[PDB]
Amino acid sequence: GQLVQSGAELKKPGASVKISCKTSGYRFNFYHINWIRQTAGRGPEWMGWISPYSGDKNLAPAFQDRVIMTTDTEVPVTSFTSTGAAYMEIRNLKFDDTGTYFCAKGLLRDGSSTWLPYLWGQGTLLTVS
Amino acid sequence: EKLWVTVYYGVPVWKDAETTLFCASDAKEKHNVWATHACVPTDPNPQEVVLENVTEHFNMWKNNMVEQMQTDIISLWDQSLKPCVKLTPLCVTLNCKDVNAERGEIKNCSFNITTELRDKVQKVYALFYKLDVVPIDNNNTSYRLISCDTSVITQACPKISFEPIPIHYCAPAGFAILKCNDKTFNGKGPCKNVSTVQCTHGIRPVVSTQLLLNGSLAEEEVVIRSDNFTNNAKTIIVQLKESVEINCTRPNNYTRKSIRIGPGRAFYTMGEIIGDIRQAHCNISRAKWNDTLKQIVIKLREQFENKTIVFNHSSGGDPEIVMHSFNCGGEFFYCNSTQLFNSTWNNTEGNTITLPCRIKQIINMWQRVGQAMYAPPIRGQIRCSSNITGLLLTRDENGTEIFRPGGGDMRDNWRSELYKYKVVKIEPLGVAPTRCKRRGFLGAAGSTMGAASMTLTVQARNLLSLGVWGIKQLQARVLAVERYLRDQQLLGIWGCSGKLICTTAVPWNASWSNKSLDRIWNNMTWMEWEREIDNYTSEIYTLIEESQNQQEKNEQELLCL
Amino acid sequence: ASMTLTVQARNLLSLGVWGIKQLQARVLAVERYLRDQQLLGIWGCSGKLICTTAVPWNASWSNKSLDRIWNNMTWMEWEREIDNYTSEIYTLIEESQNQQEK
Amino acid sequence: VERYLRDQQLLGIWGCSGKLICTTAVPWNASWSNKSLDRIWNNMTWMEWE
Amino acid sequence: PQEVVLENVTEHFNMWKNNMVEQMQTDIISLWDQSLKPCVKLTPLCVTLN
Amino acid sequence: DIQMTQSPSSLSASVGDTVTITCRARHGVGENLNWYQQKPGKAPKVLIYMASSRQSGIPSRFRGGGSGTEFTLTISSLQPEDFGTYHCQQSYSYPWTFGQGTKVEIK
Amino acid sequence: QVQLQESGPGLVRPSETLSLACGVSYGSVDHYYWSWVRQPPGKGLEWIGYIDGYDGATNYSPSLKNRVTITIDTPNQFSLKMTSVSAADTAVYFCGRWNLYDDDHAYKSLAVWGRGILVVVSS
Ligand SMILES: *[C@@H]1O[C@H](CO)[C@@H](O[C@@H]2O[C@H](CO)[C@@H](O[C@@H]3O[C@H](CO)[C@@H](O)[C@H](O[C@H]4O[C@H](CO)[C@@H](O)[C@H](O)[C@@H]4O[C@H]4O[C@H](CO)[C@@H](O)[C@H](O)[C@@H]4O)[C@@H]3O)[C@H](O)[C@H]2NC(C)=O)[C@H](O)[C@H]1NC(C)=O
Ligand SMILES: *[C@@H]1O[C@H](CO)[C@@H](O[C@@H]2O[C@H](CO)[C@@H](O[C@@H]3O[C@H](CO[C@H]4O[C@H](CO)[C@@H](O)[C@H](O)[C@@H]4O)[C@@H](O)[C@H](O[C@H]4O[C@H](CO)[C@@H](O)[C@H](O)[C@@H]4O)[C@@H]3O)[C@H](O)[C@H]2NC(C)=O)[C@H](O)[C@H]1NC(C)=O
Ligand SMILES: *[C@@H]1O[C@H](CO[C@@H]2O[C@@H](C)[C@@H](O)[C@@H](O)[C@@H]2O)[C@@H](O[C@@H]2O[C@H](CO)[C@@H](O)[C@H](O)[C@H]2NC(C)=O)[C@H](O)[C@H]1NC(C)=O
Ligand SMILES: *[C@@H]1O[C@H](CO)[C@@H](O[C@@H]2O[C@H](CO)[C@@H](O)[C@H](O)[C@H]2NC(C)=O)[C@H](O)[C@H]1NC(C)=O
Ligand SMILES: *[C@@H]1O[C@H](CO)[C@@H](O[C@@H]2O[C@H](CO)[C@@H](O)[C@H](O)[C@H]2NC(C)=O)[C@H](O)[C@H]1NC(C)=O
Ligand SMILES: *[C@@H]1O[C@H](CO)[C@@H](O)[C@H](O)[C@H]1NC(C)=O
Ligand SMILES: *[C@@H]1O[C@H](CO)[C@@H](O)[C@H](O)[C@H]1NC(C)=O
Ligand SMILES: *[C@@H]1O[C@H](CO)[C@@H](O)[C@H](O)[C@H]1NC(C)=O
Ligand SMILES: *[C@@H]1O[C@H](CO)[C@@H](O)[C@H](O)[C@H]1NC(C)=O
Ligand SMILES: *[C@@H]1O[C@H](CO)[C@@H](O)[C@H](O)[C@H]1NC(C)=O
Ligand SMILES: *[C@@H]1O[C@H](CO)[C@@H](O)[C@H](O)[C@H]1NC(C)=O
Ligand SMILES: *[C@@H]1O[C@H](CO)[C@@H](O)[C@H](O)[C@H]1NC(C)=O
Ligand SMILES: *[C@@H]1O[C@H](CO)[C@@H](O)[C@H](O)[C@H]1NC(C)=O
Ligand SMILES: *[C@@H]1O[C@H](CO)[C@@H](O)[C@H](O)[C@H]1NC(C)=O
Ligand SMILES: *[C@@H]1O[C@H](CO)[C@@H](O)[C@H](O)[C@H]1NC(C)=O
Ligand SMILES: *[C@@H]1O[C@H](CO)[C@@H](O)[C@H](O)[C@H]1NC(C)=O
Ligand SMILES: *[C@@H]1O[C@H](CO)[C@@H](O)[C@H](O)[C@H]1NC(C)=O
Ligand SMILES: *[C@@H]1O[C@H](CO)[C@@H](O)[C@H](O)[C@H]1NC(C)=O
Repeated sequence: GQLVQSGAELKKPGASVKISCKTSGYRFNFYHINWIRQTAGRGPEWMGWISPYSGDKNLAPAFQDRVIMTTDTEVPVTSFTSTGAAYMEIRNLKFDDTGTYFCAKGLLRDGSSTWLPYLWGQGTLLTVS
Repeated sequence: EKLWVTVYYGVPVWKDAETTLFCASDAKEKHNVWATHACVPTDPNPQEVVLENVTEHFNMWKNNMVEQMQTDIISLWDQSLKPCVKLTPLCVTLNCKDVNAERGEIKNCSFNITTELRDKVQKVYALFYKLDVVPIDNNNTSYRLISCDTSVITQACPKISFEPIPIHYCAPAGFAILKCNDKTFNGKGPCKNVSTVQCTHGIRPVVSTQLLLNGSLAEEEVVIRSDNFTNNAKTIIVQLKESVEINCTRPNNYTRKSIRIGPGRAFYTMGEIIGDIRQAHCNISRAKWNDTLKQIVIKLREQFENKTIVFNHSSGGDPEIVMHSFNCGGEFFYCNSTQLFNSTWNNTEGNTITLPCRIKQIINMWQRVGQAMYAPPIRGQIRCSSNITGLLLTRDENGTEIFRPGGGDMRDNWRSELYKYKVVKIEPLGVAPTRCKRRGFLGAAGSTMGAASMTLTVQARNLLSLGVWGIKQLQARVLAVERYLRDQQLLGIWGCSGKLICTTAVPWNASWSNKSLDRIWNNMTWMEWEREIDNYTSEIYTLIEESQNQQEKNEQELLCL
Repeated sequence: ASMTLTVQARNLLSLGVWGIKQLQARVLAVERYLRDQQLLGIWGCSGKLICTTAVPWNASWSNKSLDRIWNNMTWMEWEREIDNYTSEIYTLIEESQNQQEK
Repeated sequence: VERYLRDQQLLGIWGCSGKLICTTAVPWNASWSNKSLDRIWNNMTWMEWE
Repeated sequence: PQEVVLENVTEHFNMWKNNMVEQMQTDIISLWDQSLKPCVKLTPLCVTLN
Repeated sequence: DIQMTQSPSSLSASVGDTVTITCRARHGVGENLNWYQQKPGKAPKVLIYMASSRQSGIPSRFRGGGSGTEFTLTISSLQPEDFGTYHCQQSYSYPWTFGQGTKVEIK
Repeated sequence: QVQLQESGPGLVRPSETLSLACGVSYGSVDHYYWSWVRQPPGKGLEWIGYIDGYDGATNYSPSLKNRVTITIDTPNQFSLKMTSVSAADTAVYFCGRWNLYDDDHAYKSLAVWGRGILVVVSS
């Protein structure tokens, strides 16, 4: 499995950005896509969970207004593998939002720990200035 | 932490398989060529269970239902024709004269028929089509039946109707039929929206060449299907978005006469033609045909690069091979189909395309020799008014691709309807580790192993348990019973016959799968699990037989003492 | 009558006009027996002549005491009285018992 | 198939569907065979007994 | 022949709707046709007799 | 006239392997396709009759089949004696045309 | 075993008639389809035509029907007469026996072949 993110971007304060995350090597609709922020000045903190199967969303209270998550449908390549993508639109960038955003494939289809991220991407740098 | 083997019966896992399917229809006719008494009534409830989280690999070009349908279609035709008069004496030389109107198309032939009664040799006159009589000598007034020299011609019983009636194929016990619901499914590859059905939708067994009639329309656009597609040697099946109305007519009326052959049997032929001689022909709207080719060319351009597309007609030859064929009304029509595939697209001869047609009575059907059918003359004007629904194209060098009307054999029409169906064998026995020692059918097939065992009952409830077709169905039932009993004997030797989930006391070997239970009961589906340990299945089962049982049976014998 | 279930149980088993008809009759008898055994196996009664399930009796099926059921009535009369409700009872047995007990 | 199911039916009714050796509650009647267990088990073959 | 008399059993019979009659008639016709089928067909005898 | 093609037009294989030659019709012929083996400088002899029916005297190594327009000839356990040009012929309808032929060289 | 042998001129002019005979050794012209098939060098084979040994009935490929006549001469020999033979007609000509009776090994395949006579059209 592999998670691929778009390249780094420089944005002015007040601008919005939409960060894509493409998937391959596993079934896109079987696992959650987890968006997590690596804060340059504070450390990692959670942004949100999106389920491509049903569209269910779970945003952290801090980001309930800031984050809009969408997904496309999967396109199968084999019986156990498909490719796909998910998108996260972040509004109202401030200087405090500079950092690296990661997407990750969810650990399990069932069980108490389905939500946890397991296969992480490389991370996309967002610079605000 | 120590894990134990558990046997689950009714596991929603399947393998590709080739079997014999059941025939179902809407009971609503009698004396139909399709012998509807050999098929059962359908269930008004279509079933149709959507398989969530299941993507399956469909291949219309390897679909055994097509071969089964072709075999059944041939069998029904042979069964329908078997109890009919054979034209044994009609091999005599025929003295023919042309009928003056179709100049020379219909011949007035005088001939001498002997009978089994042998009261007299009788001289009769009859009308035949040019395609049925072959000149047997340099003399231009001697002719013989086209099929006489190779076989005895069997006359179709006039009571037999050739009208196509929808036929549904239904899964036998032990198997399931999957249907691909992807709107743009190309006939080969993964399908992401798969449902399980008991019976297919109705299939009209329309026998035609080059152009598909009636059938079903594409949901969104014209779809062009083939196997390798780059290979010239593949049939290209074009399913249209919208049908094109084709109005075929046989304007001649004729009259029908009976010439007795023997007790209770007669040859039915044409007597005198009433009215003018007018050519049989088909009318296809020109603008609609324009749109059909425009859409087909657009779809062809997407796969063959932006090359020039040329549609050519067939070469000259026997009309049964190179001309369009259909049989509406109980008459057999052959049309030229050359005013349709004569255009260059690269990148007004009226508003109606009128194709000439010819009528033939001796048909060598199903691409066979040694057998032939004589269609008795119908006595009226024959109207068709059918829907053209899809084309069969073939491909044959200065930057131009040449396409021609054509096809393989009748199986190419069945694929046109059967491209979305697959037949699979269900393998209800699965084995998995657990912690302790001693919706609908396939609804959880795409779900994880956990929460999919709670529906094993369904796979256990459903799925299990002098004519030639009757004997073949009897063999199918015996094989299904034997299969069920093989599963029950496997559970017996394992001591599992009394319940769906049987817990054993043989430890799980980490060499089979060195994974935690969360990695097994969650995350994976039953198919993925059965595949993961497929290479060890025969080993695992042996230990289930050898562990616990045998050792346990011996232990059981000494507990009384 | 419930003490003679085995007597009836033992009689469920055992190319011309008669050959094929006899073969069809034998296969159909096998299918009938196997279907009953499959229903019992789902219910978990395949090894039992009489088995008690977890499904309570609904008074709407028959508002009668056991003396009103086990005496006076024949098995024919009993099957007639609950014929219109028979399909409901089987559903509950599959819906409950093993489906949850497992 | 018919023979296998007849044997399985007989074992199912007796109460012996899962066993090769099955013990019942029916006492042995001396009128069937008035012999000690050693005279039977260590002398006769299964065919002579049957 | 077995023959077990059923105590306390009264059963409605109707000889005029008995499927056994239709089946026996079908079987007798089928057997007669199968028996006569592999025999001589007298087709050459449709001649005038003096 | 029904036009016939064949593929590959040039084939080679070592002794003991298994090879397939595919004969293709423009129009379906049912099962009425014959297969022949031609030795250089000699007339051909027939190997397979109605698509799958093998001639007596030809070992079971020669198998074949198919229906409609696409037919195959399979030669198992290829021998030095199998060197030559293979041909396919339609008997369904007149003229009984032939394919261009496949040359099989043994290495 | 029936054996066949082609006989005739090896060289024919571009404008004259080609005449090939096919003799039968251990047999005669029985009620089978006796036929001729052409094989140009480097090409596959094409049917010329056949004559049914039962009667005088013949059949020829439509593209050659107006130039080739196949007849039976002696009870043990039949022949192909092809008029107006062109340079393109240089080929190996084979005669043979085509089986049509189903109950034999061959149902429909040229079963008996001759040895083949190579005919060159030249001046
Ligand atoms: C008891 O045992 C003895 C010892 O084995 C038996 O003897 C064998 O008999 C068989 C039968 O003839 C014989 O096999 C033939 O050997 C010939 C050797 O030259 C082969 O030429 C011949 O092949 C032809 O016939 C086969 C059978 O039809 C075909 O499969 C094969 O393709 C050949 O067919 C050609 O000829 C037929 C003629 O009918 C023709 O239709 C075809 O078109 C084709 O032209 C056989 O293989 C063995 O050789 C004998 N063995 C020995 C050691 O001599 C004996 O037959 C047995 N006793 C009895 C009473 O049956
Ligand atoms: C097709 O495949 C997808 C995944 O590939 C399946 O979707 C998953 O479905 C499961 C079951 O619904 C989801 O599991 C989660 O279960 C939680 C509680 O149950 C689990 O945990 C308890 C205790 O921890 C265990 O006892 C129990 O056995 C389970 O392990 C829920 O609380 C979760 O709730 C979340 O989703 C629901 C859905 O509406 C929301 O209402 C909640 O707010 C919350 O967001 C959850 O249901 C699993 O997370 C799903 N995965 C994905 C990626 O969506 C489909 O079910 C499957 N289709 C079919 C037909 O089986
Ligand atoms: C849960 O499954 C995913 C998906 O892969 C499945 O499980 C694998 C163990 C293997 O059996 C695959 O065929 C299955 O499809 C596992 O995560 C990765 O999955 C890819 C395939 O998509 C596989 O090639 C990688 O090696 C796996 N990588 C890692 C680092 O594990 C995952 O591990 C499975 N188990 C969990 C989450 O517990
Ligand atoms: C997947 O296929 C199912 C059919 O099995 C589709 O569900 C049908 O959708 C149509 C939409 O008009 C409804 O009328 C049917 O009643 C539905 N049938 C069932 C059984 O649910 C489903 O929409 C398809 N999904 C896709 C293509 O994404
Ligand atoms: C076909 O030929 C038969 C006989 O050759 C024609 O029948 C004749 O029809 C005329 C009509 O006036 C009668 O007078 C004759 O007595 C008939 N002769 C016989 C022998 O029946 C018949 O009409 C011709 N039919 C067609 C369509 O040309
Ligand atoms: C019978 O018909 C044939 C075919 O036309 C003819 O050759 C023959 O002379 C006729 N015989 C009589 C007696 O009419
Ligand atoms: C043909 O198309 C018309 C379009 O209105 C439709 O009503 C008709 O039912 C179709 N007929 C068949 C046989 O599909
Ligand atoms: C398709 O045809 C080409 C023709 O060259 C061939 O090379 C290729 O292998 C074929 N592919 C398949 C999948 O049959
Ligand atoms: C056939 O008969 C019908 C009867 O209505 C008539 O209208 C029609 O014109 C006739 N056919 C010809 C070719 O005259
Ligand atoms: C077909 O079109 C022609 C155009 O001349 C017309 O005369 C004929 O009647 C039409 N046929 C039918 C069956 O509508
Ligand atoms: C075909 O006939 C129908 C009536 O049966 C008519 O409505 C339609 O317009 C005709 N179409 C053509 C193309 O002649
Ligand atoms: C194929 O099309 C070309 C023109 O592109 C034409 O000359 C040729 O005759 C056509 N083929 C046939 C068999 O008519
Ligand atoms: C189809 O019609 C064209 C009109 O020119 C004609 O040349 C051709 O021979 C016809 N084909 C057949 C097979 O009748
Ligand atoms: C193809 O169409 C053109 C234009 O109408 C016409 O001249 C030509 O004869 C047609 N070809 C055939 C084979 O009918
Ligand atoms: C489409 O049909 C119309 C009918 O008038 C005609 O003028 C036009 O040339 C045709 N075009 C094509 C591309 O076939
Ligand atoms: C099982 O066998 C298949 C070939 O049938 C092979 O590809 C696969 O790797 C094998 N798996 C194991 C675990 O040995
Ligand atoms: C006994 O059966 C009869 C049958 O008519 C019924 O009327 C009566 O109420 C029944 N008695 C009991 C106790 O169920
Ligand atoms: C036919 O039988 C009659 C006696 O009824 C006899 O007179 C006559 O000669 C017979 N015919 C022949 C041809 O022998």
